[PDB]
Amino acid sequence: VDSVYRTRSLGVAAEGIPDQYADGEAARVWQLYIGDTRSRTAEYKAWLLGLLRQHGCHRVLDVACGTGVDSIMLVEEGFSVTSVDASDKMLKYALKERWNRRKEPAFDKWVIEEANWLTLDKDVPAGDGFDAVICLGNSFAHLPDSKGDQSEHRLALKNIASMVRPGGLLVIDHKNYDYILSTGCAPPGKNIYYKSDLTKDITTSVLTVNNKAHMVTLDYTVQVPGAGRDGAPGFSKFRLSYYPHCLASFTELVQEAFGGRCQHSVLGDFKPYRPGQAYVPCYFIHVLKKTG
Amino acid sequence: VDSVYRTRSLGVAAEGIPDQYADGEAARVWQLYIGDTRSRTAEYKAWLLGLLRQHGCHRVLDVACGTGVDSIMLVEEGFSVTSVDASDKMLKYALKERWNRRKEPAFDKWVIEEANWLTLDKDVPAGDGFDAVICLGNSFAHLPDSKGDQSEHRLALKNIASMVRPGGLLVIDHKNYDYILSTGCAPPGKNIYYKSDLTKDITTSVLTVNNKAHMVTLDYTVQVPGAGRDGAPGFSKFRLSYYPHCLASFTELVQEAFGGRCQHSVLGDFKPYRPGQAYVPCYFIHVLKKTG
Repeated sequence: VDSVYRTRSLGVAAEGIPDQYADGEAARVWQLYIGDTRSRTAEYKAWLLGLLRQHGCHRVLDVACGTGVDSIMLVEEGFSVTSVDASDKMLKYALKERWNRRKEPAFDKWVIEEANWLTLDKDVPAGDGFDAVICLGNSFAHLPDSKGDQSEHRLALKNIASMVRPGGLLVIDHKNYDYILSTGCAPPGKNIYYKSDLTKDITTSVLTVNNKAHMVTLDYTVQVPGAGRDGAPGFSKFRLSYYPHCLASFTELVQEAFGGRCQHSVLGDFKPYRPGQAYVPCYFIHVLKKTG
Repeated sequence: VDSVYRTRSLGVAAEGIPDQYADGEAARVWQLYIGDTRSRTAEYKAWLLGLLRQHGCHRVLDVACGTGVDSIMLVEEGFSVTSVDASDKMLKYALKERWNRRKEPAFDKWVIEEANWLTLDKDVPAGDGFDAVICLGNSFAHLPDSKGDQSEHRLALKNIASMVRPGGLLVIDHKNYDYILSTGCAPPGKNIYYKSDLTKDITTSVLTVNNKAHMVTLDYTVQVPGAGRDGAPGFSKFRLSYYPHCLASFTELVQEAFGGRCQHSVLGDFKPYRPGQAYVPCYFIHVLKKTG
């Protein structure tokens, strides 16, 4: 036959040698990428803090921690936060931050942990619920639909919802895939959350299995500052995929997660959304309120 | 042609989803395996602590941190220690322990950083050197000879040595590859450090290139306690490779890293070594004292 011998198994680490793909060209630009979004937007900060304060939230759970840039702000703003994520490569940056400022009492009380949406109920002790559960940055769209039926989407949505205490809040969002799906393109640097100081080009690939949109793959071509010769920049790339969530479908899913027992409202970008409005938002934000 | 479309780039992470190979069957037995090595050996604790105290060492650098079991020992014993490693998947465990015990004065002062033997001098601020520099556990063997000439072994050995202040010590080991190379079989469960509680079989593969032993691959078949039916255990495997370092060759390599200006002495499983000796050591430990 034609066997294939491997030095070490995929997923195994060894002392003294960098992990498997921690050094590729793609991993390098990606790190530059995830660091280009920390400069929070004034609109964003004002909006989120106002919604939380207007509802008297103190206990909040960030279920899309990432590098922790959203949770750090809350921690600073005085909230009592527990941040979780399923990615270790991203958590690592958050853990680094908590250790550095471990001297500030608020950062000592910051709880960062590992968890999955699919098993959230068993990875995090809900207690009696969290005043507010957040999932911003279009992070829910990272979860693909392997089974064909959005069952996994529902299991995760149900798990996340269950972390909200009655009267509590769930602030979850998604990019406007209605526009991207009909347009076939995802505009670069439109983030309402963090002003990106990195230049990039985006190639959008949409995959339609039978007549159903199944995936939107984005190929980022990041211009890196001084990688060319005489100061000129270089250009490297990486790819990331998302599930194309449309407002109507999503609106249905998130409500079904609350058993219908909830108060739902969707924001345009940060301002109210009304169907047919002249304004085409880049992100749709759903703030739900566990009625029961 | 035949192009291949990937969901996301190799090395890139995404918020809500687990990293690339974090869940493979191999990464799950490997996790269990590295956890089965923490029960330090009284012989090991006694030998290492004595050698350190006897030489009046206080500032120690562990360049093969891993899960930090060697360093945790020193941190507890009162030493001033800084631990580095190039693996993020391993460091993750050391960082976790340091945080869980950050309330104990010693663990708060423990420095855990990322570094690579190849760039050691630029990743770690030597200052005026470390009293002792350790690289135990047969970890140097993890570094392969990619270029054919052991240039990378030499560059990593020179960068490490450079971290040893004059009058300082360097404690680095390697398995008896002489024995393994001749016997073609690496015995399982011969660890002089950390008795193991896990049962496992090992298939040894030696690759000789143009008559020069180039590498040793170990396929571990671990018996997992109760993954079978009625209490019955399961069997899973993973693989890890090493560079077969022979005593004579390594002895010349590690001395030249000090430019000859050193006091070399090799131990065989913590007790002195003399060729032809009836006792076949499982590990060869080299203790070098920086003379110049």
